[PDB]
Amino acid sequence: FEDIDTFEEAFNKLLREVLEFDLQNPFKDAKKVLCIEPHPDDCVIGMGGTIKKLSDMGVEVIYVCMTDGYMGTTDESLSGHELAAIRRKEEEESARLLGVKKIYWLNYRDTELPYSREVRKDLTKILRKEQPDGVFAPDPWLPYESHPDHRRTGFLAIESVAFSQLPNFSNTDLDIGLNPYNSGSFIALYYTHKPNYIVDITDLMELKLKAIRVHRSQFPDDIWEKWEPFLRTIAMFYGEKIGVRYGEGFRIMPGLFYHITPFTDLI
Amino acid sequence: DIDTFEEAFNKLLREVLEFDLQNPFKDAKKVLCIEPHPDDCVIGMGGTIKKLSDMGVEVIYVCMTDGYMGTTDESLSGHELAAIRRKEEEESARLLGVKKIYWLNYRDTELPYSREVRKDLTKILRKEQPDGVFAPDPWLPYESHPDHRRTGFLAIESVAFSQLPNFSNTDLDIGLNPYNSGSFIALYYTHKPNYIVDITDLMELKLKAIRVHRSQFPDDIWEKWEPFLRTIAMFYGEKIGVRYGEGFRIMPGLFYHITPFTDLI
Amino acid sequence: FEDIDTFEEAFNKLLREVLEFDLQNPFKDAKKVLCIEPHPDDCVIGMGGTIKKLSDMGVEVIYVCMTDGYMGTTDESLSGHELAAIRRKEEEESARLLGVKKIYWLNYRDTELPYSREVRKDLTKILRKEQPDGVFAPDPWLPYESHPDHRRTGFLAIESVAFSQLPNFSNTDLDIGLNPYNSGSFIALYYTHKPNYIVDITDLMELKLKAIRVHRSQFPDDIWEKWEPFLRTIAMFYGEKIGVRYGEGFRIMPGLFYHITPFTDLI
Amino acid sequence: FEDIDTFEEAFNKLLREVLEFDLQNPFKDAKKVLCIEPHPDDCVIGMGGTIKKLSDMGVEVIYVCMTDGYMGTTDESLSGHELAAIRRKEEEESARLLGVKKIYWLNYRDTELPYSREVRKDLTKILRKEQPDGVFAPDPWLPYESHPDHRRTGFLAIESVAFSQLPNFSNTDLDIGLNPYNSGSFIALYYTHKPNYIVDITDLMELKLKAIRVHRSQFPDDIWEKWEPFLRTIAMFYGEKIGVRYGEGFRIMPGLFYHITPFTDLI
Amino acid sequence: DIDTFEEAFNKLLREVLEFDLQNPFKDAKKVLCIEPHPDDCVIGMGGTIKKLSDMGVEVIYVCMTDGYMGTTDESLSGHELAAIRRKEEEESARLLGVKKIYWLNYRDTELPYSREVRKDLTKILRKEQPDGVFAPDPWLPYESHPDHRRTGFLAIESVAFSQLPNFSNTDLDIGLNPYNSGSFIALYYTHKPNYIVDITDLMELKLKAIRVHRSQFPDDIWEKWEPFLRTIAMFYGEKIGVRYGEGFRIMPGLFYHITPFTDLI
Amino acid sequence: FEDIDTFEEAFNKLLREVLEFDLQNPFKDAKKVLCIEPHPDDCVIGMGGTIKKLSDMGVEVIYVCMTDGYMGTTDESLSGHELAAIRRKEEEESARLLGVKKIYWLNYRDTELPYSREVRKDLTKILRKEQPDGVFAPDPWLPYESHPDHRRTGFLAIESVAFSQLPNFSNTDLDIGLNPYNSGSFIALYYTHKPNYIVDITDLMELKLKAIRVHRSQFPDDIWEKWEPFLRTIAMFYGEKIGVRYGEGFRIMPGLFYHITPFTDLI
Ligand SMILES: [Zn+2]
Ligand SMILES: [Zn+2]
Ligand SMILES: [Zn+2]
Ligand SMILES: [Zn+2]
Ligand SMILES: [Zn+2]
Ligand SMILES: [Zn+2]
Repeated sequence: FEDIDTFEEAFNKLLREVLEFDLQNPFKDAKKVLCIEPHPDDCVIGMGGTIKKLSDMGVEVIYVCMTDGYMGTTDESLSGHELAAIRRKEEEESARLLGVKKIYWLNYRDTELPYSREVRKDLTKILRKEQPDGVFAPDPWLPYESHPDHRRTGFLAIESVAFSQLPNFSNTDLDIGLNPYNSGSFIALYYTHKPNYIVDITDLMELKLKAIRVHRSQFPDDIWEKWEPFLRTIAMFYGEKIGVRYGEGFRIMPGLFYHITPFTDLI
Repeated sequence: DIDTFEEAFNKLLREVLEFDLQNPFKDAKKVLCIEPHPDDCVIGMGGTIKKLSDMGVEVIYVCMTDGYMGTTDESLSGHELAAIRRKEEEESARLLGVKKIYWLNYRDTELPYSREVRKDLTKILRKEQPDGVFAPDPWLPYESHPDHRRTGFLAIESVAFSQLPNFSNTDLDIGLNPYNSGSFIALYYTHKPNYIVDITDLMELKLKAIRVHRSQFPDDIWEKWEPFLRTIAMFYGEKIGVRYGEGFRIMPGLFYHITPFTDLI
Repeated sequence: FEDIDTFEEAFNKLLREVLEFDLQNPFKDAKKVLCIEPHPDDCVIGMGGTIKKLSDMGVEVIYVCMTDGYMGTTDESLSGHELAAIRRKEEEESARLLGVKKIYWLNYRDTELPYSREVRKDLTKILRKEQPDGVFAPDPWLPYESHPDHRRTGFLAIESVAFSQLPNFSNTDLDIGLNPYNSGSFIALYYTHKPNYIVDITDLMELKLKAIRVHRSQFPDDIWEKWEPFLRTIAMFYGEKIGVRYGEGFRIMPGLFYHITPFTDLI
Repeated sequence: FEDIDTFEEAFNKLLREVLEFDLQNPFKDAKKVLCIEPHPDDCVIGMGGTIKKLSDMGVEVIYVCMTDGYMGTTDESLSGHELAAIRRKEEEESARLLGVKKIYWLNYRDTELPYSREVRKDLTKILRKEQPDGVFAPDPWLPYESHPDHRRTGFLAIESVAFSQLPNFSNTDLDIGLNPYNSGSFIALYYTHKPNYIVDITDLMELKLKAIRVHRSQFPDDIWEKWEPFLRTIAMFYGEKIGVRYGEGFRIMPGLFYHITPFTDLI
Repeated sequence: DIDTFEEAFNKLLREVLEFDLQNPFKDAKKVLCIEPHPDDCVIGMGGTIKKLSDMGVEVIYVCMTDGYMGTTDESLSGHELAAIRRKEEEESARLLGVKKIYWLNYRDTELPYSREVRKDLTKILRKEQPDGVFAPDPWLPYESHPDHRRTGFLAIESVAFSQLPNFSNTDLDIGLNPYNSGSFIALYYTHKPNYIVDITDLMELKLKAIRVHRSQFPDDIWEKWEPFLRTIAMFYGEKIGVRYGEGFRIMPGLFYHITPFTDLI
Repeated sequence: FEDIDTFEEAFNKLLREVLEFDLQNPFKDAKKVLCIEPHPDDCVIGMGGTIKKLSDMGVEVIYVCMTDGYMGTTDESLSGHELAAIRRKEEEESARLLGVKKIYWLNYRDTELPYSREVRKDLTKILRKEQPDGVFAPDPWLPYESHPDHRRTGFLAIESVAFSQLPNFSNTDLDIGLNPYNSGSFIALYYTHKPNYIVDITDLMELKLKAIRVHRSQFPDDIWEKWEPFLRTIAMFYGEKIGVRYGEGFRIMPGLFYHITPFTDLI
């Protein structure tokens, strides 16, 4: 469009017409979604109430869990293998409370999630098989996020959603009968410092806290004394943004903005 | 000696550092423009490249990868596409006056982040000894192409380390010199440009040389990308009151290390 | 909680009451600290002043130096090996002046610091042996930090401080009779663009400068022309923030804020 | 079996009864096989006549080709990408002469085949999908084999055939609907210094040479002047072993012998 | 001085090297038996281990991996299996008199071949300072388990390098000493044993302690493996005229480096 | 061919006529050679004698030393860095005695030589610059060789000699105006258990020994007691094979026999 007079107009036409970007009800049509978590519990803690709301509407929610949570205990007589047996059950129970379908366990070791083509391939296979309408994953640009598994899951999820659409990427998948990942599915990023879409989870907050504490191994009383205020405060930082008590924040952008975009901060 | 930080900084920039952004490319005879994929040089600084050629600067591309993955055409393999994209780029660069292209040949979506790639770029720096280097800004927020983050990091690193005789010393052992210490670094694809080039006059050219990457810009995909790319050129151009612009971030060499007030330029 | 009215109230309760956080005097009880540095001289440059005052208060200050500084010369006649043996001597004398106990050399090669589990296990074994009260390290989120040794030292430091506390992490340390790293120690990040604790070093500035120049292989006369003003200017950026002439800046935060936290900018 | 009197008897009962190992007609029942090659052309050069014989009998032969042959030319105006386009066509044409079904291209770069869990996963997916009755691959113990791609394909093929049977190995495959690789398929190793099964390829030798030269890019006249004597001599080393002019040799052992077996040299 | 190679070699072995295979474990108070998976120590040298315990030697296992992949039971995950296999191994080792087990915890089928693993074993060598080390022979032909090749290589390497103060120096920095220089290395699972232990008397014990790894030896799988394992014990036993034996390859430390006549022992 | 009667006849025709192979005088035309060594001293130990005779004939002999020898000391007071600077001095003087031109130091760390494309590119750039007539390197198939630096130097050497001849391999070398490595050069492997060419060094033995001992950091009196007999014994193992007192052994083969060849034991 050669004759438009200001950046601001252009950007506006770009968002609303060219890209028809819409934060009003961005999960309106979804039938199936994947929620990707670095560790068992992260989906519920980041977006449990949202997962529930989706379930409630008849959306199929599938988990993909990058690691086994092997490392997450201070108990010197609980091995990582035992912990991981336990966290699997804990996540199955938590997810059942949220109406969640199915979990894909990638089984990478807790704290050792690689950042590699290999991991992109695992996700790409799930993506291609399930062809979901939207994907959720932690925002790897969250500042002071000191857990490598979190930053890497984030990155790998965004990369995989783009690359799994390309037939020459992980090409054996197509050779065993899968199609590339279908275009026009959304990415939504939770655990974000810059959300631009909030789900009100005021009514659901006690459901979320319950489903979080089901991961008992992660949440004994002395830990919960700190974690419950923390989780509640986080939910209020998000909710206030839409004038409600408790929210879950997401960052959702048009696919182009994840690449060469110097004005991403205008959504 | 000096009283305030505000004063101390100013003196740093202008006296001690000589940092000056009015004409940062006025003394440039040879430059490298480093791109992660074929087409990134033209999309991100195609108009500036034209401007540099027309001025007589020699402009040399270094493309990190082969564009192998860039198609949804299931009847086009990566190898075929890679061979087409080197053609596309050769024609695209002629239009902008581009001399020479070094292809490193890493696979698209697979550019490593490692000492090996630093050694490939170092060997080129030491060979060509350019006056300035262009590369994507590795800090662009929400940049989710690893090839992009990786390129910018490795470019800035390599410009530094290629200067060190003990770094990839085999280069010296075979007759190369360490990379000269006077050169500039300019990052394109940047959210914090502190230097903008007006390409309002060149915009139609820029767009034609982009379109020359036909594998990347079929008809339906240009339906979003021409509007996208104009909208970005307006973003940079507005910063200096022109229609279309190209944004570059530039900084004294020092600021890339241990510097808490980099947002002051 | 659960009754608190607003996000602003929750946040302040969380910070001060639940998490017991305050930056009045965060090094108060410290008997032993590790100063983790990517290259010989980084401890002196970013926190040389603070080290001295810690020595002065009778705190045992220990260095961990991630790499050998192999690459840090433009002299064609000086091999990397020769340089490393020099820089070690330089560090030892620079550290004498700051009253510095003892230095662990990891001996990774300058410019080639891995970002790997192996390096966490190196840090972890040290933390488990020393059991420091506090650990200092570069902020790996510093804008525009382009030395991979710095960003990587920073992230590895934060990660090791968490993981060294887990008994299933690097479990052989335990099998050889080291204990998990003790829980309550602090983290302080230097070379930072968002400091929230400032140490006045104004009275110490000349000693700091002398202790840096002791790295003569790094600061001959021609480089010192650029670097002395630079170093003075950084120290004034930090000093200004609390109204003293010369300062050293540090970023400190509750432990929980290193993970999924979306309002880390409020401190 | 507690009361057997010599090693030699035991070993004999072990082979013939316990393991019912049979080198008489070891491909008798196969319906589908995979032939794994490091580069395009290796299946034909190592075992072209055998592939043909299998085709002839109605066996489905599927290729898996580890690399793209990107590196295999001395022509300074033929890029690796062009070479690889060309070698794909060359292999399609060669394979058509041998009755070959289908080729899986892993697309790893020629000379850069990794030795990694990732590559095991690609093979494991093909194995699980196709469930073939037997697999062929170069013998990685062939002495003085100086091509890394050859040694690694060999190893990876033997490992994958064992690991793809295990449900916890590459577990996402089972989560997208695949079953583990079925038990009791044979491995046969070509390019071997110790074959214990030879296929007579006297009648087929000229077919093989033709299908080898179809890879024109690899076989110009000046190269063929050396390669044709070489290939013929190799085929006679194998054939003489069964008193025929030209053979293809394989090493075939019972699955147990690929693990902890100190008497493998007795077959 | 000396006239023939045959003479020069002999003198090497016996005078200069003191290499002597009649009772190589006569002076051994503590030994490490390094296994790639839980059960390899008992399968490969279970009877010898028994013999060493009964003699008073302290026997310490170092297991490289967790056995995570070792089941076709689709209702048993790797983590569950790993937790069962550590139990299995604890019971199995008690029966043979085994003290202590170091678990390194790498995943089964994933043991890296790297400096990191050498540092884990080195830390144990330096801690425990054993008199001898047992490990699989990395040269077994047709050994196709990477965990197996990898273990033997890393064991022999680590025994060497743990002796070097500059190697994993942090160990020293925290109070450990380099690994003492007097110790032996013996490779089991070997096709070229030059020392055989008669375990004819212990064979039923060996087999019971193997069976204790019940996850690995259901009924139908033991239908092949008991015959397999007896057939291997006959292989080694025949070498010295006994019914069942365990084969070890042993060599002067020198022979592991630059030695063209290693087949002469 | 195609008419030849027996395998034994084919093989001898192949070796002698097609491949022009013979070990009468394989270094005849050599003007320039690389002696590739894994650690400082390996060239002198395995082929010190042969080097001298090459110098003596006026051949330019160049060393490539893969690593710095950092680890090679039991002295707790001598750092790896210090050792490397020493060993370089030792090499330089040891090489003066063998009339050795010039040494390329790659500077990988003793014990940590990668097995990677990066290292082939290091060798390749050297071969393309020097264009040697011959390359000497350790046999990576030596029985029981337990130093990973040796096996890896050996395989990397053979691989680089092939790949450096391909223009698409490390193509940037070409873009900077180096040529592919010239085709007809020979490969000779030392530290070998199957030598097929023997150099009489009997008259040179005392000089060899002096040139090794010049590595005093490696051979103090106590280690020399073990090592002098050892070195004498190896030289007699090789000498015996051609009826001289002291020899150096080398394995040489046609190029084709480095790949898929099943009768490499016939030479
Ligand atoms: Zn998590
Ligand atoms: Zn790009
Ligand atoms: Zn530094
Ligand atoms: Zn091949
Ligand atoms: Zn095992
Ligand atoms: Zn050596």
